[PDB]
Order: sequence, then structure tokens, then C-alpha cells
Amino acid sequence: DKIIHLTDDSFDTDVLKADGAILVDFWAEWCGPCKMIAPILDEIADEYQGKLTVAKLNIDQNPGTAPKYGIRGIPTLLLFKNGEVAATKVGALSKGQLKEFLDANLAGSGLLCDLDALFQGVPPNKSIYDVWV
Amino acid sequence: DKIIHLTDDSFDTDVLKADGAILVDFWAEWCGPCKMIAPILDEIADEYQGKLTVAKLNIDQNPGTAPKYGIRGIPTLLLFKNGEVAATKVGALSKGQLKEFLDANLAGSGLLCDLDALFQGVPPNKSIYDVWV
Amino acid sequence: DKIIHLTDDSFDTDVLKADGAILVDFWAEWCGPCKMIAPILDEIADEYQGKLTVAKLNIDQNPGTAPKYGIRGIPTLLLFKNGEVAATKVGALSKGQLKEFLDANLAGSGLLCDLDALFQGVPPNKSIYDVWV
Amino acid sequence: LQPVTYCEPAFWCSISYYELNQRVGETFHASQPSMTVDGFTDPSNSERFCLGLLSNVNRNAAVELTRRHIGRGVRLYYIGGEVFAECLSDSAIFVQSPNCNQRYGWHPATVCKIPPGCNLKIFNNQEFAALLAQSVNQGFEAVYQLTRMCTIRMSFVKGWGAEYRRQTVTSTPCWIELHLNGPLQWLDKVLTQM
Amino acid sequence: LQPVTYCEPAFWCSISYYELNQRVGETFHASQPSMTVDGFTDPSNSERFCLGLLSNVNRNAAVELTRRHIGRGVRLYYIGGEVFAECLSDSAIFVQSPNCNQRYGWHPATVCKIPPGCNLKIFNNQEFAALLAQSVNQGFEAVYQLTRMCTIRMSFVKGWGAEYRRQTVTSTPCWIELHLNGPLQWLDKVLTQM
Amino acid sequence: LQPVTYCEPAFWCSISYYELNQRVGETFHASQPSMTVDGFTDPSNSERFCLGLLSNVNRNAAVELTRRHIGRGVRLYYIGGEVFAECLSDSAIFVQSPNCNQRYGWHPATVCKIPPGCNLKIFNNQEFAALLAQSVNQGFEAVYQLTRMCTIRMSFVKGWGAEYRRQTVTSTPCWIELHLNGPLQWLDKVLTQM
Repeated sequence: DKIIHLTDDSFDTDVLKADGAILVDFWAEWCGPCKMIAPILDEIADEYQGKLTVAKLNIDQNPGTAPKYGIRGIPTLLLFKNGEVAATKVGALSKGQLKEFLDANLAGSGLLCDLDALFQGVPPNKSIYDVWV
Repeated sequence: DKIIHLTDDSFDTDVLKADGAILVDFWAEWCGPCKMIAPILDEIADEYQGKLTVAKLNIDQNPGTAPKYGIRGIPTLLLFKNGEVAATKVGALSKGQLKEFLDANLAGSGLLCDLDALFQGVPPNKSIYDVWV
Repeated sequence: DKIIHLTDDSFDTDVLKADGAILVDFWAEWCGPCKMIAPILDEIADEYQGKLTVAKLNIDQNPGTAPKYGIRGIPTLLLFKNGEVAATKVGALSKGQLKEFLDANLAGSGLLCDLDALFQGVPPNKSIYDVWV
Repeated sequence: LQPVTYCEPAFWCSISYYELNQRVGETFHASQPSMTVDGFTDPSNSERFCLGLLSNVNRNAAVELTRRHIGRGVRLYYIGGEVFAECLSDSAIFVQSPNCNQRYGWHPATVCKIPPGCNLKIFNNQEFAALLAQSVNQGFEAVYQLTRMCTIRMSFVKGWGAEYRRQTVTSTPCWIELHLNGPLQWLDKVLTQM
Repeated sequence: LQPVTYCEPAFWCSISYYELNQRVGETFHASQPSMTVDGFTDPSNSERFCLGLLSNVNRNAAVELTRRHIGRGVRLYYIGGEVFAECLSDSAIFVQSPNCNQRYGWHPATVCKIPPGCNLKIFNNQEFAALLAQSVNQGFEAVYQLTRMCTIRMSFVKGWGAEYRRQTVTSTPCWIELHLNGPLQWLDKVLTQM
Repeated sequence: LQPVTYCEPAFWCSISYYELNQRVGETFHASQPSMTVDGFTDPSNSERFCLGLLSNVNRNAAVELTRRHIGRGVRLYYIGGEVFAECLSDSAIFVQSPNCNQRYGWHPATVCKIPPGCNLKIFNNQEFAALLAQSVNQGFEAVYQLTRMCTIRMSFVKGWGAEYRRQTVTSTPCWIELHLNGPLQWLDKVLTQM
């Protein structure tokens, strides 16, 4: 398996000082919707190999990390990139909603000095109505 | 043989409502110069296959068609394109003069909406003296 | 061997009316530094085949040519191109200094009508300090 | 670092027309607050960039067909430090404006479809000022990157991106690039100090 | 359909220079009734389009040789709604003007040779007005086609067409394209209504 | 042969920017005695030709990297019939000026390196006058050849020539070409007589 299980002690090394992007899952044994995404994370961890690392932090066994980042509800996903919080996704979600979240934020860096990396691929599309009008 | 022999009755269908360009020859058994071009028309009908149809209308057996288009003398050649009279050539002429006539007027259509078709090939040349000066 | 030995009589034909560039060496049996370049000229004559002819004029046996071109000291090298004096190099020199002299002046012609020939190759480089500052 | 001035140039933008990956025609310099880019043939209008009269020796049948559908095109206008685009054409236009994408939290490379009749703010000077301020703090390399934030690309009729057969803008038959001179001038006052 | 006005723009034409299939130099905008296009090197003349000073990185020996023979080139002038071309060069010039070809009942794509010393009316505004009137009646697609009727192509020294080794204008080393702004503006007033 | 006049045009030179073998951006017409060509982004300065704001659809990573090093670039100025170049950039600039090369007895095609802080007279009107006088005597073909003597090529950061991996100027990522309008106009007054 390719999922790191974090602790409050190991969180510094495994996440903040990690290479590439790390997806940190905040969960607990009593979180219903947290168990919903648990199998999805395994599929993500295997399909996004080499470009993303999936990490889980149990907030019961590790209560120190969650409040520091203002995590007040679970499930909560923090996407870390080179020490910073790149993006955040809250609540239960489908495998498709998780992919859309990942695809849009695996920008890499840490910009603006690497902003060019965002134009060296195939641009995504929106409709003006996607602003919801 | 690939030459249509028109009548006053069949002229509507065979010429006006015909696909592509039709060369209509107006001739009679007493027309001397009409017999001069008669073998030339056969050579034209075979060499211009797929892009031109050669049709002959005997004005003795079919006296109704000629006056409608103002044909007052023979030999007279009307080049029809999609129901319209595209070009006209009068009097006896050589095989070369007939080719020059055809090459210059097999424009296709029916312009101006198909004017682009006239610039998708190799342009013909004139000298300023060809205006006759 | 590919070195022409000129005389005062044969100088007109062998040099002035010659095809391509001719390198004329003015030397004498008593010229010390003239003997220094003598083996170098042989190497040049063989390496610059087809684009340069090496010619030597002994000024003792042939005293008429040197003063006409203002040759007052030897060794003296005159590079002739189509009858004209293209470039001149005076004094003893190394094989490398001779190559640098040749490479810079085998321009061909006889310009300005053939000035284009000087830009149809790979340009040489100078530093602003090469002006000696 | 000396504070820059949010002054506006006489010409608020420059527009360059492309077909596929080839420049076609000369650059148009907008001196009017409101203007159009259309597929018609007026040559002497400071408020109209007419693409219909532009020749291209290497133009194919596809490009010609698409040009025929530009029609009234896009209306571009400049109001109170903001730039807008209105789709006048009977076909949609597609806009890639990083400054616009930023406003909605979209991917900065996002191509946004503007259907006929619709209006969209495609640039806001203050959003750019905010980004420029973040760059100064992040260093010089970040500031150089902001040049493309002063540019907007727009395609007529045909879309491009992950949802279309055309993956890149140089695969669309008719597109334009806008340079916003104000932000460029502001960027310059920063660049020459760093 | 609202009747248009036969007004004339300040710049009566625009000239773009080509070598083979490549644009070379900037576009020249004619503001003078009489002007020349020649192979010499004056850069600051509103009455002269000098091609001799124009650089082209991809120029071959052939093109350079042909440029040398342009000489005094062509004199172009505009009188009473008519445009004329006079061959000043010691070599001929070759003109493809559909409006001119129409006047003589020639194939609209005809390339006509103008030898040294000869004068030729290459455009007449009224002939174009007649054609524009026929197009309005034939529909919109016919009117779009009239754009190329506002253009004239001219080759120096080398001919092209069915009688020459060079079959197309982009195979000639030195040619220009003229856009006649008046007809284009008239065409535009029609296009924007249909 | 009628003697020409050593008069000066309003615009003393024209500058065209290239990347490798491709024209990029429009031509800049110098109306000011002193100006710079730099890698920054001011669009509305008559004294600055800013290359940083210029787009190129076919630009590679190499060219982009080199553009980043242009910096303050070159200062070009015109004094008493003489043109000078000063390397303001932190990287060197490389100049090919036949008129300059003549002054030092160098090969006319010589590329000369100007390191940061250094000043170099890259043209002198009188040297050109001397050459023009020799050409008149040598005939017409010699006079046509003098056109390139009115041009100067300059590369930023990267050198080219026999001592570099890049053998020709079209192999450098960032270079400009200068046309000196004065000499061109003088040349023209000769050309049109011969």
C-alpha cells in the first residue's frame, strides 16, 4: 500500500518537508462520511502515483495537528505543496469530485516564479455560466 | 457516342435542368459551316468528358428553341450552365478556337457566390497588347 | 612542388594576369629572417592549394620588381588579387601569424561589386579590447 | 522599492490577429474606450478592427469558412480601470484571461466560453495590482512572470482546451491577443528597479 | 437595404510587399494621389515605396538577382475614381486585377503583362459598384466574395500563370498586393446590413 | 553624376527585432537622438524599445531564458553624424557593423563583442561617404552592394561567429537589425541617377 499514516510527531517531516504534493486526510473512527472516502483514497493513492502522495492523520490519536490548521470538522482534506497549504476540500465527496479537485490544484508550486508551468499544458474549459448565472 | 440530340420538347430537361455545363449546337442540314464543326464536336465531346456535355439541336426539325434565345444565324454555340446562358460563340471555327472558347468559360457557376472557384487554379495570361493596341 | 619562382620578365604574366590570389615573397640569399619563413611557405603552398598560389621573387637576381611596389625591406609578402595589391605583410613571422594573415585577406576581389562574397560565410570575431584598450 | 503610479497610457491596448500559428495583418492600437473586432472590411475606423479585409497567402479552406462566421465579432471596452468583452457574433467567443480566471479562483490558463449576447469583465486593474504586490515580495523572477498576466487571448467561433479537438490556441483558425498597456507600464516601473 | 456612400478614405490604398510566399517589410499606406513602388532605398518618402532597403533573412540568390532589376518599378496613381499603373522599370510588370479583367471580359484571375513605358487602368470604381449591385441581389455569400475584387496583385520582372514556369503568385520572387480602401469601405457598409 | 546632400531624416534609424530567424514585434522608428533597447515592458516610450512585452507564439525555452538576461540592454545614440552603442546589460552585446569594421581595417563581416559598461562608435557618416565615393567610380553594381553598409546587426547575451557554437546571426535567440536612414537616403540619391 502507498498511504502514509501520519502522527503529530511525524507530521513535520512527512508533510511539510516532503517532496511534491501531499494529500492529508483528517479522519476519525466515528466519522461516518470519513469511512465513505476511505476506499476512494486508496484508489487515488494508486492512480496518482509519482505526482501525489496520500497521507492520513487520525485526529483522535493525533489531536495536535488539526487545530493548528483550523480543522474544525471532518472529513477535511488539505493539499500540501512544499510546506504550504495549496488547496482544501471539506465534507464527503465522490471519486469524481475528488479527481476534479486534484486535477485543478496539482499545479505545482509555489508560484509566482513557477507560473509558467501552468501554461505548458492543455488548458481547462469553463462556460461563462459556470460562474452560476 | 456521347452527344445528346435535343428536341424542342426535350430541351427543357436535357439542357436547362442538366447537371454541369452543356454545349448546345444549333445547326441545319443546309448549313455549310455547320458541317465543318460537326466532326470537331465529336472530338470535343470525347476529350471533355466529365466536365462538359455536347448537345445538338437541329433547327429545322426543332424550330421553336432557336428564336427564344435570339439565335438568328447558324452555326451558333450556346454554353449552358445550370439553366443560364454562360457564353456564346458564333460562326465557323477551328478546333483550337473551340478549345480556347471552352477553356475560358468552363468557369463553373453561377457566380458570384462561387467566384472563389476561379482562383483555385493556375491563372491564364494576357498581354496589354491583347486588348489590341 | 607548387611554388612559382618569378623573374622580372615573368612577373607580369605569373602575378598580375594570374587567376585567383598569388602570394609573392620577396627574399634574398643574405636575408636571415627570409630563410626562417622559407619552410613555412612550402607548408602554406600545399595546405592552401586551389585557393592560393605561393610565388617567390629573388630580389638579387631580379632587382626591378621590388622598388616598383615600394619594397624597401625584406622579408616582405605581397598578396596579389587580380592585378592589384590586396594586402601586405612585413618582417619575419610564425606559421600561425601567416595563416591569420591569409585567412583575413583571402576575401576574393576586387570589391565593392563582390562585397556580398564576404557575408556568405561564417563571420570572424573580435573583442572591443582587440582595438587595444 | 519606489511605489509606482497607476497611470493609463493613451492607447489602452494592442491587438494582434492570428490564424492558427501565423500572424496576419498589422497590430491594432486601441485609442478608443469602446471598440469592436469583427469580420467585416472597414479599413479606416479607429473604433473597429476589421479582420475581413486581411489577406493571408497561406490561408486554408477551413480558416476561410470560420472567418465567414465571425460576423459582428466582439465588442471590447474600457471603463474605470476595467476591461469588458461582449459577444456580438452569432457564434461564441472563447477567452483566456488569467486576470479574469483569478477573480473566480479558476485555473489561470482557463479558457472561458462567452456565448452571443453575453458580457464579461475580462480584466480588472486592481486584481493585477494585488498580484504585482505579491510578486515584489516573492522576488524578481516572480515579477517577470507577470508579463503574461497583461495579455489576453481570445478565439472566434472555435473553442480550444481540454474539452475540444483543438488543444492549444494556435490550433484555432481565428484568434487575437490583447496586450494591456497600463499593466505593462506598471510592471515596467517595477522591473527596472528590481 | 440602405444605400451606401461612394466616399473616399484618406488613404486610397495599402500595399504589402512579398518575396515568394513571405511578407517582407511593413505595409505602405498611400496618402498621395500619385506614387511609385521601386527597387531603390529612400526610407522617408510618402510618395515612394522603396523595396531596395527591405531586409529578408530568408532571401535567396534568385530573389536578390530579381530585386536588382526592379529599378524605377511601377508608378501607381489615382484619378477621378480610377487607379492606373505605369511600368517605369526596364523590365515588365505583371498585374492580376479582377476589376480590370472584368472591363475586358477576361477571366477574372487573368494575369496581364505591362511592358516598360505602358500605362494601364487597373481599377475603376464604377465597375465595382456595378458588381456590388449584382451581389446584393444574389445574396450575402456573393457579397463576401467581393473582398478579393478590392485587391490587386502585381509582380515585378517575373511573370506567373499558365504561360510561365511559375504557376502561382507565391512562386514569383518580387510581388505586391494592393488593397483599395474605398471599395472596401463601400463593401463594409453593405456587409454590415445583410 | 549630381552631388548628393548629406541631410538627415527625421527618424535617424529603424530597428527590427528577431528571435532566431523569425521577426518578432513591429519595427521601431527612432526619432530621439538617444534611446535604449531593453528587455523590459514599457509600451509607450519613444526613447525605449522594450522587447520584454513582445510575444512570440513559436518561442522556445532557450529564447525565453536568454530574454531574461537582456536587462537594461543597449543604449543607442546619435551625435554629430556618428552612432554609438553602450552595453547597459549585465551580459555582453555583439555587434556586426561593416562601417565600424572598416574603421579598424577589420573583415567587414566581423562580429565585435561589447562587454557591460563599454562604449563603441558603431557608425560614422563620413566613412560611409568615402565608401560611396569609391562605389560611384567602380560602377552601379558596387553601389547596390552598399545597402548592407547602412545596416547593423546586434545580438544580446549570445555571440555568433567563428569562435562560437552559433555560426550565423539567425542562430542567436535575441538580435536586432538597425537601418540607418540617412545613409540609405544618400545612397538612394546616387542609385536613382546611375
